[PDB]
Amino acid sequence: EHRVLHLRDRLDLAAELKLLCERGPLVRIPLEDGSAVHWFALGYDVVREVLGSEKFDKRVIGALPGNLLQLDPPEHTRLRRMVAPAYSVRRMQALEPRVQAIVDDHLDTMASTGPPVEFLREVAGPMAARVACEFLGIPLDDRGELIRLTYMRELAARLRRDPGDGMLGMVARDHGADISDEELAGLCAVVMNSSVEQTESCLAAGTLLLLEHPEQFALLRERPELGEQAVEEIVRYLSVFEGLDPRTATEDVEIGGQVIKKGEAVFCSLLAANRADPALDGFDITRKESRHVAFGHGIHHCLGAPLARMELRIAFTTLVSRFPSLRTAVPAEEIRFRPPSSNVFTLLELPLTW
Ligand code: HEM
Repeated sequence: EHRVLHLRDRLDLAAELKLLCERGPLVRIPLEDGSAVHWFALGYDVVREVLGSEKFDKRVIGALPGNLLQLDPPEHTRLRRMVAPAYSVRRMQALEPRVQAIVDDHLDTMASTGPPVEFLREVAGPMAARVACEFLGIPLDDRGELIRLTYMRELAARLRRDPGDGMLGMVARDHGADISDEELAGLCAVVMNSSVEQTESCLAAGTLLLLEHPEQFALLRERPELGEQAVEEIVRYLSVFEGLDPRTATEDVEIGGQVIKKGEAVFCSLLAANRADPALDGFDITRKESRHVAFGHGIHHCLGAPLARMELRIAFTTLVSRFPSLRTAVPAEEIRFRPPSSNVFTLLELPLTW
């Protein structure tokens, strides 16, 4: 439902979706059957206003333990507080060199296998999955099978008995009794499944985006210090996480000048908020600060953004440096993108040569 919020022209918005955004940053959508009233939050400020408000929950409208996205306060707060330290700046700094080496491992395989390569399946996917295992602290003997399968309750209970390194070891060590096997397995699942999906798509589609702007491909090679800026601009432009689960108002609340009634559901379009403003939409990695909501906002703000930002920075900076002659093996116009859907936005394959 609301398929219009996912209509794209390759990487850009479809004219049908652009026309919808012209109806204002907040659009009232009464269902034809009269069963409910829905809202589209299409603007940067409105999306942030909706997602920051405490007067919305994430009820199901007309469930896995450890899935933070399906919890509201106070239970959401309880679980997020236990896992949040795994993403501290000190955690990411200690992890960076090991992530760099994993990225280098996969670009080593790439340069040795020789061209061409299907970048999505053969590089981006394995890279994101391997970085995920390292962050989680998966034992090396389990990573091969854990990746192929994406068992979990079995893996979670065992690691919980003998806590090791990574996020799962930290949680089990500091909150052993407060988190169950199923909840710990759920934390690991979200990281290995949706998180990898979104990260691998940024790696692949982001590479294509850089290739379609060769002046910036080289610029990031000349000036690797733009990496952090480039990541923000890439996730903004891609918007692989296009739309969010509905937020239902728990009471009458005024948003963007209009009154959202209790019980009405609001659908935030990160795609539209990140891309609808033609002024300053061009892809430009020299932008020192991007206006985007690709990682969400509020209490549900992407808990893995620190890892995602670091992994993508390392991946893109090392890629342009080790493969300055990189190019699509087919005309970029022939790349296939997944048809509109609530699923993560991604291309179907990315054949590359160099
Ligand atoms: C390092 C890889 C990633 C990890 C570990 C990760 C972990 C999560 C977690 C734990 C949540 C739940 C937050 C909560 O409800 O409290 C989440 C939701 C989200 N993630 Fe991912 N994520 C990852 C890659 C991404 C990337 C690359 C993006 C950017 C497109 C992303 C955009 C989101 C957004 C926007 C939400 C919030 C959805 C909503 O508000 O309904 N994530 N992620």
